[PDB]
Order: sequence, then structure tokens, then C-alpha cells
Amino acid sequence: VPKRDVLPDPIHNSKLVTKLINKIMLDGKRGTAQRILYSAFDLVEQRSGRDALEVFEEAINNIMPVLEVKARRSNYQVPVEVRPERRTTLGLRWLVNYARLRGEKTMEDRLANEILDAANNTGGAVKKREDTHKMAEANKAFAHYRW
Amino acid sequence: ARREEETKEFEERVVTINRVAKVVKGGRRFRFTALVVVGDKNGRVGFGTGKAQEVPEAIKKAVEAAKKDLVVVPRVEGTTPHTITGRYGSGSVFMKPAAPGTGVIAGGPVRAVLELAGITDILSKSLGSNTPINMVRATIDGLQNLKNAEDVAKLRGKTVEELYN
Amino acid sequence: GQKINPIGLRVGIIRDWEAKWYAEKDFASLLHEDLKIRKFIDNELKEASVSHVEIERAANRINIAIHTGKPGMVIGKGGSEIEKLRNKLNALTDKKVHINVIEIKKVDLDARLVAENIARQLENRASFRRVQKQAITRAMKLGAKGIKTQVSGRLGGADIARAEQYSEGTVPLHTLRADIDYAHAEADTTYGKLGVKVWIYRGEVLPT
RNA sequence: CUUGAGUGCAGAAGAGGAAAGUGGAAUUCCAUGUGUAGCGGUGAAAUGCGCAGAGAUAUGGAGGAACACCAGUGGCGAAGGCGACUUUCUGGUCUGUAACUGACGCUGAUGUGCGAAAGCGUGGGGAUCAAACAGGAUUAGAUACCCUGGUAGUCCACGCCGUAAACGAUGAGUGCUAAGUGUUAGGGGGUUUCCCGCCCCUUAGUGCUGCAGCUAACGCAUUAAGCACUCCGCCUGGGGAGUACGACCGCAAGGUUGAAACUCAAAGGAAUUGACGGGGACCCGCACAAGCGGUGGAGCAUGUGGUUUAAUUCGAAGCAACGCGAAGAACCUUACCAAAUCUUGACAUCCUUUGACAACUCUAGAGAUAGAGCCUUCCCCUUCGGGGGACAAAGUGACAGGUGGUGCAUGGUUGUCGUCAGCUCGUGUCGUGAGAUGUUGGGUUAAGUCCCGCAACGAGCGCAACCCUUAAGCUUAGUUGCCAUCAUUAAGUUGGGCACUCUAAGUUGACUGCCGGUGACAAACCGGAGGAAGGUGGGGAUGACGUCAAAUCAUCAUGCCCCUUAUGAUUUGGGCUACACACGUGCUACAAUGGACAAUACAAAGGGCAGCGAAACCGCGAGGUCAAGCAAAUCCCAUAAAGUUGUUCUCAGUUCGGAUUGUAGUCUGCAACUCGACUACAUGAAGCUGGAAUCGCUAGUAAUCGUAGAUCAGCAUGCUACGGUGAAUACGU
Ligand SMILES: [Mg+2]
Repeated sequence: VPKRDVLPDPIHNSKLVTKLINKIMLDGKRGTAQRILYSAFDLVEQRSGRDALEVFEEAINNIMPVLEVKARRSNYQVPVEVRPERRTTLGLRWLVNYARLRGEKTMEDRLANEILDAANNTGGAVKKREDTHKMAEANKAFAHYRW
Repeated sequence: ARREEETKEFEERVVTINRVAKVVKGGRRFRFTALVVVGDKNGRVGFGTGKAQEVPEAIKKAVEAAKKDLVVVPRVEGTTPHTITGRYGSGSVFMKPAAPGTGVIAGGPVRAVLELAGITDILSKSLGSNTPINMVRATIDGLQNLKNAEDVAKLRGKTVEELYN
Repeated sequence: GQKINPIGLRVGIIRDWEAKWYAEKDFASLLHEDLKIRKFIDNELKEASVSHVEIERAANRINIAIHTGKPGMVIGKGGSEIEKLRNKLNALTDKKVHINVIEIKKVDLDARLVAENIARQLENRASFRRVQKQAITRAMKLGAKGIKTQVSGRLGGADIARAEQYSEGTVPLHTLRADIDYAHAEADTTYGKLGVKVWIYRGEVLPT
């Protein structure tokens, strides 16, 4: 019921990478995600010269919801803070899930475009943020006086 | 209990049996039963009952509780002193003594009763309900509230043979 | 499921096999050698009412022993019988043997003997109940911690089949250190067939 | 004559009644001032009101009806009923008193009268609320609930009907029989300075808990359903039916009185158990949620249904049938069909009769078979017979056989409710009894697990353990296993070694068990250390009483019933595998985490004797020659694959996919035509993530890659186990 962490990963040195690779690992091939991600942190620095943590950390702030909803009952739905665990889980979850939805042929171009556009507050990740934060915290009036 | 004594003679005698059910989901658990009377046919009788999954168990258990409850049954001249009506739970009953030589005249259960308390000639008609149990409880209710000349004239300051049935 | 026999559960721990020999992977010659032994014994069982026979089998020989309550049936008066049985056995066994009778002790508390017995009274149309109450009763005199005793089928040679049981004492079953004597039987009178399922329990003990 | 009844005299209270009079809030309608765009309504909506300025807000006006608090199991009255206040008139009740008349009393048929609300007439009034009605919405539909309006009517007066769950479903009156406890109006007395306060008593109605007792039970219990008396009314199974005829009353609707015919064997009350509840309290579960991946689309395999058939062999059918029996369908199997065939028979036992047994060729035949050669040959024991395992062809009566029906006659066997946590028995008690009691309540658990408390005490089945396997260590043993010290070597292959790994045997350990807190001190919960492993450590096996008249007569066994010159038998060929279609199970696909080529590392488990197939050689290849080692820690199966590194590919129905078809070949089996498997060439399908609905799963899991085996002349995408890589989420109920 608690979380059972993943330790670090020292390529490039941080942990959010560690939580990231596992979601890309379609069908249990951990070396492929390992490669294409690590190269993604080569190319995102290559184009638009900067640090990997600048683009990455900044984006996964930019695409990271902090308020959010949930339904219960007629159709009412509580606006709800996000735990930091789910905070990053949603950031990365919707990040890759839309990073798919770009539609390039290349392993890493899609990602560098994704988080480097997100880090410019553009891309469907940011649009997802704005939609969730639209329906949420606009209809707060009815569902807020609860847990 | 009260005070079963296994010392007199005995003649167990059976009145009925039912097949009686308790339904639990799925099946139907049922438990044969029986009533009994037990007496010496010499001045003592009482009923006894019980239930079991099988007859011999039931009747035997009934007999173990049977001896435990008794009445003295004041009898006189191979006959009851007088006539009453018993009543218990709408199983009323009516007895009367008799010119001798008749034999007990009554229904099945009550016949088994008074035939076991050694009474010879007596008249009755059961009344109210025909259910076997409260019939009997009527009988022994009356016999429990019954007296003979010695039972009474003791109480009243006078004495028998200026007064007698 | 639903339930099973304990003997295939207790085996491996607290009972050896009724049959023993060398593997070499050639079983079928030797197991179906044993199979005819397992057949012919019925023509001793019918008179003897035996519990179980072992087959130990050394290299060049055979060594068995039949568990009975009735030795006199099979030993002959002064040995008149077992030699005869060796003769009628070698004709099909096609190899030597040292058939060596064994008696089983507290002799009639056993299972297949007694199951067979109650079947026997059901063969001559004994009512079912007294058989079972007297079974458990004599069993309890002879010493035991608990017995179960069952019948199935059309009782009293009557309408659609039923089954009952009159158990007494504790019959530890789902436990694993029991050493209970389970058996089974059959009997026909007129209507279908009647089996049983005897059980006992007589104290906890290992084979070592 | 006074004790019943009534009259007094002094008192107490009250929503007791009829008529008139007065007043505040509130709803509404209108008028005016203020001011803009919504109001109002619902679960969600709509219809309606509104720019002619609503609603909201303030002022004042009219108008009808009802009277917040007070109000209470409180009061009054004969009932129905009666709640703003004041006046007029006026009925009865309770107490105390006791002079006063001195039994005047109780009940009450027929009659007479009052009588909720609705209803009716005649006339007035009309603020709300609201049948009928209209519209809207829901709904399959809704003339019903919901919503917006809305007439009669509610209201007053004079009249009329004349009923109700008009109920406490309990007639009136009198009298006697345990208490406790409040409440309402009074009365007597003690205490108090004064009781106004406190207490004790007594009357009348009023409520609750309760015995004696009654009652079928629930229940009533001085306000009796107790103990009795008087008087009245009423019932005689249920439907038919409170109907019909008739009478009577009524303006009318309809009220009262009140049957029959036919028809049923029940109608019905009280309470117990069980199930159920869109009744309630509690907890748990891949049951929801949070998450991942799939079915459903596309093509293939397999099975059921259907269709069709000489036959497409039978069973199983909601979960709890449909990759099930069938863990192997060319024949065989195979039950089904066509053809030729048989009668103690395909086959088993018995009697006779013999005899040890048989084989190879020819003929005819598809075989089955026989038609002839030929030789099976008294072998174990014989003194001429005989005995015997074992043959014999013939007679052959008993016979034999039936995949022949009933699984709703059975045994046995197995699923399912569900590893759900419960279900039952004795003794004793209560109850007329069925049944209940324990097993309930508090606390507690994954657990009817456990403590405490309790008219209950104990036992059993069940969970747990008890056993296998797994996680660590110690001892023991060292080849085929291992090579750390070293030498040597293609190589642990051999010298040497058993240190480590390992192999299988014995034992240690994990048990609330140690500490701390909490908690009825207890059970138990929470946390701390230690250890490899803490709260059943992971898992397996194990499956209560019973249920589904669940499945199986086709594994087998079997009662009954049936077949017998065939419902039995042998054989060749055939089919069980059909094909407009749907259904379910599963496979591979719809490509860049991808495809093709090359190099390259890491397993576990299991099988091999008439079977594993090493090396080398040929061949593109399946395979072939050949033969070493191998009954196995030895040797072979047997490269593990995914992966990792490289080259290329750069988004196309593509080097995507891999169906179908033709050809050329490999092995097994006699023979691969229906119907085997396999390689090589060529072909190059549908399909570019899946609709409505829907399933799986909480960590070594899903997802995902390959390996071994059984069944086996050949044949497994299925079944079983084996490991490899290996995740996200679990807010919460
Ligand atoms: Mg009073």
C-alpha cells in the first residue's frame, strides 16, 4: 500500500529518469527505453543548447497538474489536490502518453520536441493541463464543501 | 425434575409421533418425536416427552423425563372418587365415575393414561380440542386438583362417617 | 474433490505400500504380475475376510503375508491349505513364493473386516440401523477415539437412494498424523448395489 | 331505615356550546417610488412570468380565510369534536359538607335526536389550497407520481343526506382482588415565624412498568381481556354479497332492512424457523475505484450450434457446456455407413472328443477367409492304460455378447455455491408446542480466532497446526560435481585438493516471542531491536453439515427393461475433418521499442535401451551417410531465445505482414487421394489498433521470450511444468 521506491539512476544523474524509463518499457525491454531516453538527453541538449535538467525539470513543472478532480455521488465531482507522488506520476504519464501522440518516426525527436515545447508552454501536454485545470477550478462551487 | 424413582413396576406406553421440521437453506432438517405416559397402574402416573433424530432415542429420552414428573392420584374402589372437568389450553375434559363392570370408556390417549394408572371403571368424553397433548395435560391437571375423603375431612374440623361419598 | 481418501494422503509419511519391489523401470511385467495376485486372493477373501496383503519382493523370490481375523480358513488343519495355494499360484505366477500368513491384532476392530461384515448382514437383508449402532458400539468397547460408519443407496430395498452415518468419538480427518483404517465395500440384494465407507481412529503413531 | 340516586350549602377548574365584537403577522391583487435581465421550478429539464421594466426592495390600500409561541400522555365533552382574545346567554362535572326527602334505581326493544369530511339545493363570498381539465417532462407508453397554471369546492347562513379504520377495531351499570411510579383540579394534617415552600394521607379522571389470574398466543393487569350479577345488541364455514327482489327514507347520488341458486375444502388468527427487502447497522473480496494489457474489427487453428449427409458416431449445455471426455482420428482407433461374410459365435467357463502346440509357399479373394501341399506332434509323468499346464475340431445345453434404454431407480467418481467460516450433537432450562437457549452481548481477528460478561455446561466436524516445498546458518559426508592453493591442459582434461559452490541426509531457528506504549490489568492493536526470514513469512496439498432430483449406465460395477440367426461378430474402403453462416476459446498481424544481414553472452527443469544420435562427410535445405560415447550428476537431447554490439532500411499496404495457390523436394509409415509433417522457389491476401458491449490482473504478478515432457509408426498455435527480462497504480469504501 506504500510505494516501494526505485533507487537512483546515474544516467544522467537523477531519479525522475528512473521513474520514467519504466513506463516506456513496453513488453519488458528495459534496455531499449534506456537507450532512447539517454540519447534523448543527448539530443535535447544538442538542439537548443541547455542542460538536460533545465528542459526536463522545467517541462515536468510546466505539464504538472497541481489541482484536479474526481467524481462521486447525481453527477458531482470533488476538486482535489494532487499528492506529490501522483503529481509526478501524472506529469510523466500524460507526458509519454501524448509524446506518443505526436506522430514522428524517430525515437528521440518526438521526446525532445515534447519536453522542449512543454518547457515553452506548448504541446498537448500543456493543453491537457489547461483542460483539466479548466473544468476543474471553474465548477468548484458545488463540490468543494466535502473531504 | 421432580424426583424420578425407578423402583416401582413400570409400563411405558406411547400415544403419538410426529415428523417435525426445521428448514435451513438447502435442505429440511426434521426430528421425529413422541409423547409417553408411565405408571405402575397401582397409584402413580405421569407423562413424558422428547424429540430426536430417531424414534428409540426420542422415546427413551421421553421416558427418562417421564418418571421425573408424577402425581399420587387418589384412587378409591378401583375407581376415582368423583367427577370433574379438567381444563388446560382449550383441551378440556370431563370424567365421571361409574357403576363397576363397565371398563374405562374414552378416547385413545386418555385411555392409555387411565389404563396405566390402574383405574378400572370410569366414564368420560373428551372435549374442546382433540390434540393429544393438552388432552393429557387436562387429565393430569384434574387429577392433580383431586381429593379423596381422607384428603378433606382431615382439613375440616369434623371427620368421616357422618359424611362420605 | 469433493473429499478424498486419507490413504493416498497419509501415504508417503505414515504407511508403506501394500506392494514393494525393485525399480528397474520395467514395472508392467511386475506390477501386472502383482495384479493377478490382487485378483486371486478374492477366493481366499470370500472365506477369510482379510484386511490387506503385502508383497515384498527380493531379487529371486516373493514374500507376501495376508492379514486376517480367520487363520484357520487359510492355514488348513495342519498346513493342508497354503501349500495347495502355492500350487494353484505357481501355475500362473510362474515363479516361486514363500506365502507367510500374518495375523492382525485386536483382531476385529479393523476396517475392511468390519465393513465387509456389515455388508454381510446387508446381504441377508438385515435392517440397516442395528448394524451400524452395534458396529460403533462394539468398536467403542474395544478401544478407540472415534469412528464413522456410512452406507449409501436404496435402503430397505426401497425407493430413491439415500445415505446416513452414525459416527462417534473424534475422527481427526483433515489432520495428517492419524493412521486411520479407511476401507470400502459393496453388496447387492435385489436393487442396484450398496456400498459403505467405514473409518476409524485409534491413536497417533509413525512407521519409525 | 340510610349506605344507592337525587336536592342542598361553600367551593375549583375548564379549547364545553350558540350569537356579536376586536387585532397582529402572513399569502395574494393592485397602485406608487427604487433599479436591471432574469425569475420560478427539477434528480436533469422543459411549459409559464418578464424589456408593456418582472422578480427583488420600501410605503401605504383593499380583500377573504386561518389564528406563531403558548401545547404538555394537558384539559373539556356522551360521541363527532373543541385551541387568537372580550362581552351576552348557557349546559354538565369533581371535591368537601351533611342538615335535607327516604329506594325515587339499572338496562332499554319499537320511537325520537345530535352526528367528521365529501355530497346536494337556495342565496352570498371568492386570499390561498386544489378533484376534473390543458401544457410541459419522465416513460416502450403514463389519460400516474414530478412541474406550471387551474374551475367546482373549501368559507358563511337556512335547509337536506345520515355514513367511516366514527378505533382503544374492547357495550352500559354496580361490587371485590398485590404494588411501584409520574401527571391534572381539589381536600385533611405535621414540620415552617408564615408551607408558598417539604413530607404523610385521601377523593375523581389520567399515562407507563409490573403479580395473583386469565388468554391459543401477542398481550390486560384497580382506566381488567381477572373474580361475578343484571339488561341490551350481535355470530354461527368462505365466495356468491352487503349483491338481487320487495319494502322504507331520500330532490339525487345512495342509506337501512336483507336472502337464494350455483360453488370450494378450505377462508382465517397468533407465534417459530428459513429465504427475501429498490428496509437498517458492520466488515470483507480485482467488487468498485487508481492503473496496465486484451476479446469484440482483420486472417488462421480448434470446438459447439446449424446446414448437409449412405454416415457426417454418442454424451455434455447460464456462471457451474463449447482447445471438454478425446494427454495424439491415414488405416488401427471408431461407436457411425456401403459391400462380402459368421452362428456356443469375436470371446469366456462347462461336458464329450482328442492333442503338446505350428510354419512356409501356390490357388482364389479387396481382406475376412478358406481351397492343397507341408508338418504342429503326447513335451512335465507312464510298467503298454493313464495324469497335466496346454492344443484340438466337432457336437454342444447351461451359454456368450450387446458403445442396447433409464444418471429421475443405484454404487463408485467429479464439479459448483466456497477454503466461503460456519454447521451440528449430548446434559440441563424455558415454552402447551413448533422452536429457542449454547452459537447471544462488549471488545477482538483474515478465521464460530480468542478473552470478558451471560441459564447455560461440554463434545464433535470445520479454520489454524499437523505434512511437502521455499528463505539463512551448523554437522555429516566428496564422484560423474567444483578448481580456491599450485603444476599441466583445447578444456578440470588429470596430479592434487573438498576450502567454496553443490548434491541429499540430520538438526538450529520465527513462537506475541524480546522491549516500549495503548487496551477491562486481559485478549488483542501499534511501534522499536535482532535476525536471512515477524503477526497463517510466500506457495502447495488439503474442500464442514449439505445444495444444484447438477454430470457419468459410454472407464468400471449394476437393479430393472430390451436384442438374439442379430441392438451380437470379422474384414476392405469410408467418416468422425462437410460448409451460405454465427458463437467461444487461442495464434500471428496491422512495423521504427520496427523489419532484414553479421558477430556475441547469461539458464532452469526434464527424457534416452532397442532409445538418445557426438564427431566428420554430402546437400541451399529439411535431411542423408557413418559410427564413437551412452541404462546415466559421466554421454546425447541441447544453439537456449529475448538481449547486447554492428550495417542497412527512413514510412509505403512498404525488405510491413505471411494467408492461398502451383512447382520441386525430406522423413515416418505398406499407401500420405479424401486427411500427415516438413524444406526450397515463386505468389505477396485481409489488415495501418478496433465500434456497441467486454474479460484478465495487486509484484517476481501482468506484459513478454524461448526450453523440456506426456499422449506418440508419423502429428500439439493446444496441456502440464521450466526458467529468462520485468514493471504503473492501490486517493479511498
Ligand atoms: Mg385514583
